[PDB]
Amino acid sequence: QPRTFLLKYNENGTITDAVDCALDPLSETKCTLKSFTVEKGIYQTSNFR
Amino acid sequence: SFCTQLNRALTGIAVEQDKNTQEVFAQVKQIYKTPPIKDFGGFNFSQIL
Repeated sequence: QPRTFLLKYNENGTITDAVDCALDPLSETKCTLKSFTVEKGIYQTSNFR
Repeated sequence: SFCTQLNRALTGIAVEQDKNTQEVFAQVKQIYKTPPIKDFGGFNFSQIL
């Protein structure tokens, strides 16, 4: 299905992890920040429609 | 990320508007009550209470 993934690559160019954004707002936050680490706070990632 | 930055800026402002209020009023974190007995010499404090 067409879905957005945040893909983290290593030195070789091999994807080592991925976040499928359309799961839970934590995954959207990772996708919004462009980071796999999300720390304490409040985020706006989306506004459901 | 241009749209994302516009969105973040607006959030940044929302957060600032509440700190602005906190700094003026909530700089004293103790809630005091009004005088129970009214005796201010010749003064009448009922109009600012």
